[PDB]
Amino acid sequence: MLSFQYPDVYRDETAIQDYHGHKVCDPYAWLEDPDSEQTKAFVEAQNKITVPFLEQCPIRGLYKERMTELYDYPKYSCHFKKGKRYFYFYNTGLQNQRVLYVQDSLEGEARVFLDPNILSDDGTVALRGYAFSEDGEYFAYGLSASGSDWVTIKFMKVDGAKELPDVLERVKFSCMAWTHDGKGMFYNAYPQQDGKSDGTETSTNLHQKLYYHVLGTDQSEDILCAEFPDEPKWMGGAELSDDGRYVLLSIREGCDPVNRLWYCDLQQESNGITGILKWVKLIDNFEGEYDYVTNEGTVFTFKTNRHSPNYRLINIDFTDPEESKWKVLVPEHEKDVLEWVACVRSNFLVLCYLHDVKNTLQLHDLATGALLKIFPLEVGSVVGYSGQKKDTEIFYQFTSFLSPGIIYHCDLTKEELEPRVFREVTVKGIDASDYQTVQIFYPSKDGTKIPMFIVHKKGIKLDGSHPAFLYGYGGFNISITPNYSVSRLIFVRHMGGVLAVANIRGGGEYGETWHKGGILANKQNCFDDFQCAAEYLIKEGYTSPKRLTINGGANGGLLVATCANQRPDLFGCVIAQVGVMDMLKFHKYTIGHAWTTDYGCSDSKQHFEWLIKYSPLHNVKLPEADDIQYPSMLLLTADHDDRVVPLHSLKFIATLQYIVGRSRKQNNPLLIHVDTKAGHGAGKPTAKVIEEVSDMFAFIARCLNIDWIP
Amino acid sequence: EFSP
Repeated sequence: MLSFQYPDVYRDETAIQDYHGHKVCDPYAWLEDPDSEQTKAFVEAQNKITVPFLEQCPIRGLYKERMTELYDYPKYSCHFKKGKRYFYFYNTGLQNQRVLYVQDSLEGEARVFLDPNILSDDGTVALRGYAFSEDGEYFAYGLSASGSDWVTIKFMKVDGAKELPDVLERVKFSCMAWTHDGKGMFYNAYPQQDGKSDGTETSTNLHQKLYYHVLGTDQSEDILCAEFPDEPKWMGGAELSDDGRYVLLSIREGCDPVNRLWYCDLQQESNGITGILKWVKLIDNFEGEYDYVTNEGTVFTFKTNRHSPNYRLINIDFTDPEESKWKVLVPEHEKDVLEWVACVRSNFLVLCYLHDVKNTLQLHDLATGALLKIFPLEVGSVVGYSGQKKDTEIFYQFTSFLSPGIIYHCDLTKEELEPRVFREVTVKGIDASDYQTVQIFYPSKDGTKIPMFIVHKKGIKLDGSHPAFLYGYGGFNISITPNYSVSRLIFVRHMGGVLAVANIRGGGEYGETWHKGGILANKQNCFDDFQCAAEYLIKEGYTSPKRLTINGGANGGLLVATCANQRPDLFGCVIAQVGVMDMLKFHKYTIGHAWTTDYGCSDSKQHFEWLIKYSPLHNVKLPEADDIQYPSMLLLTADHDDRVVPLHSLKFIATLQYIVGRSRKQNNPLLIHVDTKAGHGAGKPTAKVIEEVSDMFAFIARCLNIDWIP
Repeated sequence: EFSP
């Protein structure tokens, strides 16, 4: 079945580094250079064997035709009001990018306001971030090219959608916040650097600053408002309070949910914004999260996890700011995570909880924190919402495994609230009633109970005969909640698959303690939880090891790669997208220094000893047992992935092919695909998304010999 | 967001 030869890849046997006394060889270190002829030649050599492997089977074209048919459904965001006008995003089904529309009212005709599809021939220029002026009359928007995290911020006057001269460069991980006087906007930029800044470089990003751009001026005139030259990893994002009076500055360092909170009372600036602001350092440590909700005069409401791993709402009065004086507006729940909170219609709060990995949505009184209204949802996720302090209505969008969006609307000026379906879409093609979603909790190695969702056709026999696609992430306090994926439903319907999503530790499903039980010294908990989910699916007869595929992206690509190394007997197929594979060196490149809050950093001997045991690059090993080989493996990455630089996947595949691929017992393929004009995933055009899932499922179908079910 |  393997009609190709792995390319010959030079090993630099002199690349030896001492970590705390332990010598580590890195013979493919030269792949760290994205611009060398050698690296480009390796990528071309790998794509040359991967592409014909994936395309050779007719199943890919059947999958792509079906994905193109079933993904072609209208997709909408919530409506949102800005000034006198409503806006929403909309895709007729297959456009590369969704289009921003504007209307003068809800019953009014809609016009195209911003169509990113016209900015490139191939849909690889995407909107990334935007901010309307407080009165809704002006509009700032970030554009990214080829999926790079780099952004150019541009500006428009809303009435007539008139392009303005203002352009801001060197923007990345940036806030966008206009002052309420309409004069100009806060944003973040990084200093000049040598070499490229287009997403193909690996250069570390440090010394991010906060600037204020005055509309109608050149970027060279912008005001430096905050900088941390003795703390190069600090990132300070600005936002205005709802009354326009205070700039709040959230300073982060790494990815934990914590921040400093400094404020500037703009009434106390003698001369407007002319230099470094008069910051009051309200919270001047990284012990807790303080996420601004609203304020009334000097009484600020924040969502926090300060001594509340499931999060709660507190009121901090700037004129009586000592911690013993804070008021607890909505106390922490014993188990449910308060995920986010919005203030709407002056004195309402909308609170979204996660209860056993499903959202609930509640309305509360701002003054007392009392529950006023439950917004009833089916089982799934709230994935979009609109409703700010000045608005008198909300919209929110619900999704699940089996249903594409429902958008709800509620007019909050009414004495008796009636939330109503505002928009619902139906995918013709899949009968949702043919499938079920179950949630179960399975004991991990240490006995901890882990949630997992399983989606399958009703009536199946649990005789172990079904291919399965098990997904995990496990990290960064990210919760993996139900979402509609027509790509995965094609696997169910047309490949007879079972889908599974394991809510392993490292995620935020059960708050900061869930997150803590899968980071740093406990990172191996994520892997053990994920391997246990696989053994549960096998033991319960959903699938068998040879029919089981696992998949994860980024930190989830680290998850599945490490699982391939640790339990190659457990999986038939592994797809790792944009994975972090070199755990010893991740912190050196672009923004990777920020991940040491989850992983640790190999500069410390203690952290090094955790990382070396699971780092995918350093744990490739031929299974000892004569009858065990590695699963079939496919790594997917792209040449502008400046979030997780692609050298991770390049070095990993070189190593798989050399150590495992060369052996006689290995007959499962070990392949990489590197895409062009794309990056970590955000803003990827629909045409590339379709190509990507087509590759994944053709790899699966070919590797497991799965028949298409028309 | 700048998580992996």
